[PDB]
Amino acid sequence: PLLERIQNETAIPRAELDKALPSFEEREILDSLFEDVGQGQVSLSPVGFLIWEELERPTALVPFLSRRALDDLLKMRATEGTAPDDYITRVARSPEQLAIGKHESWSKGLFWLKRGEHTRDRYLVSVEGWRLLVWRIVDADEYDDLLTQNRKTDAGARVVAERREKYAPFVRLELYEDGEGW
Amino acid sequence: AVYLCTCGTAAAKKFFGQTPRFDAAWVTEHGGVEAASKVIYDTFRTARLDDEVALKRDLSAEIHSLARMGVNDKDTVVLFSSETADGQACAWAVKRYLEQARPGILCRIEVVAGLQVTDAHVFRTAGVLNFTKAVLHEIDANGTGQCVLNPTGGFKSLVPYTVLIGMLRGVPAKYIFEQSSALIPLPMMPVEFARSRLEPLRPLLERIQNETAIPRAELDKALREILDSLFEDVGQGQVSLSPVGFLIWEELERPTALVPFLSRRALDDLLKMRATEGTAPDDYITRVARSPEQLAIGKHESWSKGLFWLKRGEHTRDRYLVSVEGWRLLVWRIVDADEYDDLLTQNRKTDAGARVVAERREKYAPFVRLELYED
Amino acid sequence: ALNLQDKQAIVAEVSEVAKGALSAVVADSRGVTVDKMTELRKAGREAGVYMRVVRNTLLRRAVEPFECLKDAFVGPTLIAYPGAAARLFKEFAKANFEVKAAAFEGELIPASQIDRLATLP
Amino acid sequence: YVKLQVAAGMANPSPPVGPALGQQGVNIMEFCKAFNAKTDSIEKGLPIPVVITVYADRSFTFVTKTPPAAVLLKKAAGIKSGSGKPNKDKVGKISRAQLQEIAQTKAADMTGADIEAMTRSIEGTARSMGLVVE
Amino acid sequence: MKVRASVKKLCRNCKIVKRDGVIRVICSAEPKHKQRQG
RNA sequence: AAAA
RNA sequence: AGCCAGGAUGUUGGCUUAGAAGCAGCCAUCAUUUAAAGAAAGCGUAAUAGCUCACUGGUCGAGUCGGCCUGCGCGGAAGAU
Ligand SMILES: [Mg+2]
Ligand SMILES: [Zn+2]
Repeated sequence: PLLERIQNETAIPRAELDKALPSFEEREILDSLFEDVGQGQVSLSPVGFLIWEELERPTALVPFLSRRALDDLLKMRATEGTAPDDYITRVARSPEQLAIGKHESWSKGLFWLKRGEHTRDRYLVSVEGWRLLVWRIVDADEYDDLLTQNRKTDAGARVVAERREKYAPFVRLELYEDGEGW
Repeated sequence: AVYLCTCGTAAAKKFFGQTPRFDAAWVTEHGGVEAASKVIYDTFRTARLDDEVALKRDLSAEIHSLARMGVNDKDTVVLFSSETADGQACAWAVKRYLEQARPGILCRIEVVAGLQVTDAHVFRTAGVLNFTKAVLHEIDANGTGQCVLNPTGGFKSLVPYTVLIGMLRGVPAKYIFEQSSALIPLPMMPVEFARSRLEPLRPLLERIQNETAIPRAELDKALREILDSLFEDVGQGQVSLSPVGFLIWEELERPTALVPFLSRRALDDLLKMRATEGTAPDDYITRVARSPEQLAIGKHESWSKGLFWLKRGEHTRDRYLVSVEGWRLLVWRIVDADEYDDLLTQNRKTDAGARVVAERREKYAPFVRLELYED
Repeated sequence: ALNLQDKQAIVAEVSEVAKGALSAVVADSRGVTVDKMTELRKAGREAGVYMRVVRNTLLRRAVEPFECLKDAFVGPTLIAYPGAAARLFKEFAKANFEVKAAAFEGELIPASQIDRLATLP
Repeated sequence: YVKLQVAAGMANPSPPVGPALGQQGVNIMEFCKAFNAKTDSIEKGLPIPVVITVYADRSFTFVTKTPPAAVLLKKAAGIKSGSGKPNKDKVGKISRAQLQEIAQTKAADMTGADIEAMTRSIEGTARSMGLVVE
Repeated sequence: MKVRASVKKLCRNCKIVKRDGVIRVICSAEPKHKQRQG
């Protein structure tokens, strides 16, 4: 979490970093990677940028799931398998793919992604900072209804109204299902 | 301090271009390793340690680097001389000069068996392995916080396996070119052994760790030529761990940090406790996960299948049901006292951990990593 | 520091000890650390040898059958309160500190002639 | 000329003792083996204080002492750590015999002339750590 | 040297001296403590 | 010590 | 006032901390041998170490210490023919 922040946001406070490494030995070993940037902050030293740009794939946006999306994704696993997981990561990786998917835009910065004709799934996502927040994941039938509601009244404002009661907090799209450990 | 100086035959530089070149024959003809040491020691017996010009022209690489690292009276220097005769002759020459210029010093020579560079199969199999044992012996007999690897003398092929030791254990390495005048503490990129590649071998080493020997063919059948160096043939049809293997076994045994995960039942339960207890549980689990000492302290009653309870402390509104897989700290349930009591009430009669893992796929999995963007 | 009452208390107590004692030895204790004095304190209690350090002005007030011993008080002063005290001082002083005078039979004993009390059974 | 409180037999070349002797020059593994061989008889898990005496020839001798009173008081009360705020938070209870038991062993390292004086030092030690006497 | 209207002893080693009708402070241990009234 |  | 010497033991008080050992922070601040020696006033150390003060014993042989009220002065105080 800290390195991804440092890669996108230039620097982080040291106090946040100190909390991440409780053991004294850990800080002693990893002292070379970080570098003080001023104003009580640290940043990746050029040694660190080499290691991080080696053990982590490039990205443009880090996906996140709301609670309602998480249930939506789990229930769809019986039909689409792992396809929703791959399409979300691919969209978050390449802004070119994200620009293609936008089909209908709601209010307050929410827009719908459809992977194309002949498919069933559809996603309701929005972009905050560098995080790709995912609000809902619906099928072909429900998607028409959600367009009908927004057709009459504002539906984007309705969803953002229920933000702290149904959707947040957003977990990160890292799962673990099989029994295996590296 | 202790200086683990690799020794190279730059001491006998004065015999450069003269008709019998300084080779193992030349040491042999003049009488032998001890006899040849005096001849070599004569050529630079006079030069000082504070004189810059003699450091860069009239002394070996070990003497120049040691004088630059600041060798004092209260010191201990080790010379990993080569197996070849010309290597050992210079070793007995450097020691005499070092014990002369800095009286009260303790220099001892290790003869790394089979460190010759005229044969490949030996060097790959007995050279680096023996050199890996000798260095790893001295570091473990003087603590990582006091050894300074000195990979300037010797062949250019030992240097990879001196610095790599320094990176893994932690000791630094200091190098200095002949014409330069600045000690260079070489960068130490944090490295370790690939856990993913080495994980399948864990049961294999388990046999050796217990019965101390395994027949060779069964080892070969069980298991990619890099893994071969991990194993040394004892010689009676069995195989035991090579010195590299002991590093790997300890690496695969040392506790590490852990990243928490939450089952779908924990995430439903954490949130309803957040409103009443702030964000205390979020920090505690992360604090415990990233600290092995904290984790081992808090193990309450231990259940079957590797489950064990944790609790914030006396008179708290949460107790966790966690277990470990790989580098992940799986969290199964997060319950208050009354639910906690009834579970232990039930577990008195029959087994408990079996019933939880039985419904892993239907109820708990998938485990989602603990990163939250509440806003 | 010390008021008249506290000094009066000192004078009486050392006078009472000097009254009920048998022999006295006066020694120098300048330049000896506390730890070596701690050893003497344990040694003095084991052999029943009272030991104290007092002001020479306070000492001379209280000490008046030790008047022949009230003749050399100039410099640091230590006092101890038969036999085996001069024996203890001689061993420590040789191995470490010096002796000045000794008292016995209401008579002075010179520093060189304390061999008598250091040898008596 | 260093004073340490190394463990009963866990005399590792580890940083707790390792770098300390290095500045003098004595062999680290030599002292570790020598210390353990005589402290095997000591009860398990005790920071027995040892005073090291190093010479110019890079030789050394050492003398071991009785375990610290705070350690003895911690095990007597059955605890592991003392009071965070001694004389404010109370974290144990020991009888006067337990004071006598600790005083007697530490009498080899005490300075009082009587068991009562040695105990009072231990009594003062107990108050300073929050361990009340019961 | 500090030139102030109010001159004071900054530590234990400061000394107050009057020289030719001027109150001065001289410190044997700290040159930063030297001040002169003016 | 830029093929010890 | 100056000059000589001592300035210790439980103990590295407990908590915290990788280290916290008088001297980063918190709590307590007892006890012993004491002529006297703070669970330490200052410096120092990565932490130890080391230095000094408080305190006391010697040498010296007449005064000495800080507050209060009050008279007169001192600095603060640089300008243009
Ligand atoms: Mg005026
Ligand atoms: Zn000053």
